[PDB]
Amino acid sequence: DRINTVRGPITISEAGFTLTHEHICGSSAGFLRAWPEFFGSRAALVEKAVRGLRRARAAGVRTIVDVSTFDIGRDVSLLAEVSRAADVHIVAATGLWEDPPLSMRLRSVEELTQFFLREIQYGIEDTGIRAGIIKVATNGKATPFQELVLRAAARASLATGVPVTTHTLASQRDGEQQAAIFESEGLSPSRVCIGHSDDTDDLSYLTALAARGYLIGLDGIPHSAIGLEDNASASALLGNRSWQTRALLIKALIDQGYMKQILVSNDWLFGFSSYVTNIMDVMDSVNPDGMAFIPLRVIPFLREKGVSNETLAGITVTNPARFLSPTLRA
Amino acid sequence: DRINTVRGPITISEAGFTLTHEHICGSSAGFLRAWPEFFGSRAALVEKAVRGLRRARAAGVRTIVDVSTFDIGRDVSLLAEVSRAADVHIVAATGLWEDPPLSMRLRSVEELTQFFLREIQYGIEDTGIRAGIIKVATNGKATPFQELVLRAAARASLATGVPVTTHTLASQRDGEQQAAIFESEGLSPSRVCIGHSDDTDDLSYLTALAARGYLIGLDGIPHSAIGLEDNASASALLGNRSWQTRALLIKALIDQGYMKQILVSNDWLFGFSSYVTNIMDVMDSVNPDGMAFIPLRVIPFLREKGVSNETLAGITVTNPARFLSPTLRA
Ligand SMILES: CCC1(C)CCCCC1
Ligand SMILES: CCC1(C)CCCCC1
Ligand SMILES: OC1(O)C=CCC=C1
Ligand SMILES: OC1(O)C=CCC=C1
Ligand SMILES: [Zn+2]
Ligand SMILES: [Zn+2]
Ligand SMILES: [Zn+2]
Ligand SMILES: [Zn+2]
Repeated sequence: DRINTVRGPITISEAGFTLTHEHICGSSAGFLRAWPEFFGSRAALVEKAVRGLRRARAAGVRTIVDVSTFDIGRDVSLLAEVSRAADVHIVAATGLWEDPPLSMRLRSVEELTQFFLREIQYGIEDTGIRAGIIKVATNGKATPFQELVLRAAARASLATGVPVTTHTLASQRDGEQQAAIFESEGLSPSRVCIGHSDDTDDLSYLTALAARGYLIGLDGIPHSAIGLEDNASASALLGNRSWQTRALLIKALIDQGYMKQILVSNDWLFGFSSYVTNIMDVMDSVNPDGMAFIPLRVIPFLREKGVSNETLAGITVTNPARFLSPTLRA
Repeated sequence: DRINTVRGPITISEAGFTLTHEHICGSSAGFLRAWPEFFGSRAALVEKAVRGLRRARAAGVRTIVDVSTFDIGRDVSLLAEVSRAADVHIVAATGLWEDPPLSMRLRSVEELTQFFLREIQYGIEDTGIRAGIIKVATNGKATPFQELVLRAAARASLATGVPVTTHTLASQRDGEQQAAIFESEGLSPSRVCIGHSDDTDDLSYLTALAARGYLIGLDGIPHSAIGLEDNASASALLGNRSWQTRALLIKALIDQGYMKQILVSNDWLFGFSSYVTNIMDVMDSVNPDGMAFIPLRVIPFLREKGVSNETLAGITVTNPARFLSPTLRA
């Protein structure tokens, strides 16, 4: 009946329109503290994030789930500052992404479970802010350590009811192996979102996940390098499929009976240090709406394609609330 | 005429007996903040470090160089606390070790130079504490990013006079490639210590470095897994050569005319999270003297083998002061 945010517990009704996969800043552990000038300044990053979240709020967004883990350089004090200034709830994450340092990579499944439970049940470092979601990652076949991370995420979710959300290399159908590992630990698919699923057009893969009960994260809708002439790094990151192609996967899954299992987001950021320099400028030129892209551009697009207002409100309000509200079976 | 420590500038005379390659805690960026229970508690780690440094001080140590970089999880506030409580000077490091995160690995040589200069000239994150040494690393042939790190370290040293110290895989003769890269940037070998050089018995490699003017870091004297029955992880980390074999390399280089180029240390730690769990307990059982091993065991051993007190005072007092005092040519 309560979801943990960076400003404390909120009721399910208070979450409202929720973007389920976003980042204030995509970075690395300790990086913002040690080199704030990379972002201009910490204050410039804060100001940019507050302006972006205020524009998202004006477009109807009420909550974002920041799926930055320890190794994305999640700074919950930064999230709290931006959340207060913008009047947008922010749910923080535990888990591990694709860049864990040695002190994480050498840990056992039991040790990792203790760490994820610390961040859900006690607090993130000394802040008392508790995570409301567990983020994990693979890029193709899981490494041995990533198998431990997936298992520890399942154990933390089974103890607390907090859901799991994943990064995939969708072209390698990673959700299949992720699901197998989660289910081997006894985790309900209703507690799991297989993310970056809009990176693929393979309906057999997407429906195989949805048929088992997984939530499907169509979370990078504005990610596209179409019309970026000869930018190899942006093309590799964003892909060559249009935002319309990605958005039509929302309609595709609705038409197959999976409206209650779709989660939609932008996978946007206000700073981004874990990729090439100036990538944030390139991304902002592609999508000047930032996190407001979903309500301002995707929702009207889907309405014109015949999707109802009621169905889209279910996807953007009802589904995130059911996903985020702690439970063992949703 | 001044060396930066975690408590401010000290004179060259104040450095005294100096251990040139040590760690308060071998960790990862942000790890101690996010999971202090891994070490029991932060307070337990502090107490262990203070007791260890007090025993080292009683044995004659006056300064240690903590060569923990950003990616070793260097916490300069922790170093300052331990330094004040133990009455032992601590020099902090900038640079990058073998575990840089994506936000570092994607940077250019110019960006890395700015970061190293920030930590030498301005301060480490918001503390105002300035680094007195630059630490870099290879493990075999340098990766493309490690080549950039080595070049940026050379540029930072050329601008400031602060020396460079290295991690090597000594069996692969890494010092040869490190030297070639440093010299391509114009760095004087007198500003560089090639570390972990006691990991090898190859006198042709060691004398080739010393003949060019490099300082030779015989920095892991107590590291040995001899007498550890069937501990594969400790054997892989510590090696099967005795501490006496390592210590005799000090005499070997003295006998070849290189007494002024030898730097000696323990490469000890009080916490260690970047390796297998409980490694600190294994290491403490091998060497209960910790950082006091050099003065309590190595110095008397070398005296019995015929090395003079004057020569050993030159190695432990004069050489570190010449190395650490900022200059372009020492
Ligand atoms: C029948 C699928 C549906 C028209 C339901 C109402 C929202 C839009 C999709
Ligand atoms: C001649 C080498 C030397 C005996 C000099 C004094 C210190 C010990 C070594
Ligand atoms: O994996 C990601 O969602 C994280 C940050 C950026 C881009 C992609
Ligand atoms: O490379 C090292 O010196 C760092 C920490 C530990 C062990 C070795
Ligand atoms: Zn991702
Ligand atoms: Zn993301
Ligand atoms: Zn090393
Ligand atoms: Zn070391």
